[PDB]
Amino acid sequence: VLSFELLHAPATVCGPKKSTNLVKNKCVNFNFNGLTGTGVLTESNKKFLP
Amino acid sequence: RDLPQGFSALEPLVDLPIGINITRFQTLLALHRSYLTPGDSSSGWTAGA
Repeated sequence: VLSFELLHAPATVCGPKKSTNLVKNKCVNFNFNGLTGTGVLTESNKKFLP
Repeated sequence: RDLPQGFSALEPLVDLPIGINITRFQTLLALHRSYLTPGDSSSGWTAGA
């Protein structure tokens, strides 16, 4: 038996893992980790911090 | 002695979803035991800077 618990505790691990390939240089409707939008995705020479 | 003169920002290390309540705080150091100070935790211990 695999049973769940329900209370006011915060969330934890789950089962999204929404995987879809990446298309560039086209007007597409994108949805990353938590931020959504529409536009064209290309390559950049800007460097982030890790 | 005394903190240096400068600026330096601090990067994140880890976030934990534990969700317990924290109100107190205490720290852990090294208590040397050797031939100089023998015995239990009550007598045999030097501090260290």
